[PDB]
Amino acid sequence: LQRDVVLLITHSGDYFTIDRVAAALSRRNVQSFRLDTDKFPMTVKIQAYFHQSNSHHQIEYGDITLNTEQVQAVWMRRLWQPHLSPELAPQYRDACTKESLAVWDGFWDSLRHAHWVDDLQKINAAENKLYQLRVAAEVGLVIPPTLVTNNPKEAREFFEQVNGKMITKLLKPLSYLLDAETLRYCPMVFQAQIPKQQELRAVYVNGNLFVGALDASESCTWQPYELPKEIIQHLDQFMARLGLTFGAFDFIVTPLEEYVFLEINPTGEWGMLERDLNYPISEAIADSLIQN
Amino acid sequence: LQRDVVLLITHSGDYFTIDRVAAALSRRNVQSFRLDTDKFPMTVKIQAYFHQSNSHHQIEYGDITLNTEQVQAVWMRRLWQPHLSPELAPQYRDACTKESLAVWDGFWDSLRHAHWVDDLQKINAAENKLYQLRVAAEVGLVIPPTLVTNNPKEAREFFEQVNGKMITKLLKPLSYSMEGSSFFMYTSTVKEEDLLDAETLRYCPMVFQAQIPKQQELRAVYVNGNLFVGALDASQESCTWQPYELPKEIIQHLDQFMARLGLTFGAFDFIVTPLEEYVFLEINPTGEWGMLERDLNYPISEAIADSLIQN
Repeated sequence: LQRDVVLLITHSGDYFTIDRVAAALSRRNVQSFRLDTDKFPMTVKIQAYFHQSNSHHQIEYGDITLNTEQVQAVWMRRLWQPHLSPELAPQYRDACTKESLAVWDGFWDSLRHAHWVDDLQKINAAENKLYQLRVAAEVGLVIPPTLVTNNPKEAREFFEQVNGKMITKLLKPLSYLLDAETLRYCPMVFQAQIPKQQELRAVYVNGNLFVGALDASESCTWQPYELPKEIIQHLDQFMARLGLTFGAFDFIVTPLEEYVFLEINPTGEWGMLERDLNYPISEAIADSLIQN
Repeated sequence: LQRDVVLLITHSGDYFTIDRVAAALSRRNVQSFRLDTDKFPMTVKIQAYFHQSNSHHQIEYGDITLNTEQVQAVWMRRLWQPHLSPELAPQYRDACTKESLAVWDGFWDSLRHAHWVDDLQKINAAENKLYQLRVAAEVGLVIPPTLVTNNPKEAREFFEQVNGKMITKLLKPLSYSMEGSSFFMYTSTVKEEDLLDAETLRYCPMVFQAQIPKQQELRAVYVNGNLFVGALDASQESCTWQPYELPKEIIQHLDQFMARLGLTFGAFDFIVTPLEEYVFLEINPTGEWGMLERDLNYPISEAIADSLIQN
């Protein structure tokens, strides 16, 4: 009962990113507790006690017991779902997956005093890509002209506005140990193709930028880049509006040096950038967790 | 160029409540637009265009075109799964349910200026039953002692704590109905079941509560400060609803609770004890109410119609 623990929320097969951040946290002599969400409900134990004004919540994992009142910060790195056991009666499987997810929901409310990087309700709202396009334009970023629709007849005829210089995109694609399949039966998002000089992955941590250029003119060769201060000002405003300390952006830089917002992934991967270019992303994250 | 339409969000198989609300709205000379969410994407046409700070959104359903700037209020009655599958597909079916839900998600953001009953994010947060118990306890409602756990060792100490008078319930119940009830039946717990190692219980966390002496079980529909309460009566039986009226001090607490949740509408489940204590059990933010309007002649649809046009 006293706030000095940083709760690291990820899954059991998470490596490099979780390790480097954990190591940076300890280098400030701050305690951390690694919680593998996939190890619940079969290994992790939850207790949530409600009695009129008094509450009590604790989690047990790897034989270490953590009371939620010891938590000053949450690093919301990955929320995987519960591994409910091979075999097991299918009639129980979905009732107890859905049941174990509601437990997770109740658990976060007990952690409302910790400083979250990032708030889960904020992450979920920011995953709304049409909302993303609104906020990007509202803070002054260029966005590609985009049409959302089911009627193939407009997209047709939007495609014949953009002069065949059109792309199709999944709203909730395919990232959510490997995936990849194409939906050519439910296209609903169409964007103008934007003249491309470079593709950027810009990792935002609490106002710090770490950008890789994929250069079109884990993914292959990443080239170091700096964003102009004006672009960073736009992301600062953008992130404040989404309520996010951390996020991974996808930008196209045009031949006229315009920076076109494509999307943000609030929980997008960053280890590749720290790995290939030695960006100190793990230290920026660790510093934002104890900065509250 | 006239924001005066009330958008009714439901599905094609909804029937009694949706009609009553529309009729109440039109008797107030207010246009309404009933949007059947399940009829998207195969029948409803959505169009949203985004160009550098300027955006435009429209819906067409049943040969009526709705522009989102004409909507003054949104009634969030039911948000259904998108219906695909005349030509039923496999694993592609769920991917495009996900695609179609994101379109609706983009679409709700365009209606953020309208008066929602209720706001979807507020509904989503209020569906957290553990969150409910804290807020109820903070605004002065009596709540049952509660444990949520997959730890069989703590379920046993809780059972001793409440002196062996304890019930179990699933947090997210498995029933015929979507978002099931709080008492169309639940299980009383004797110590053999706690001992019964844990079964499922360490991979199926449960809710354990102190058993509360019940004189009546109430479903109290809260509409914008107005209460409509029915008491459930047996006589495998034949459940009927009959009327109840809440003390104004509980209604004052119910006002505080709903303000904290940012909700205008909800369906409460209360136990009234033989010593006439009112014990909060849960709220269903999208709970059914048509039963009460029909069986008890509560003018719920009138109260809903009024909260939508009061803005």
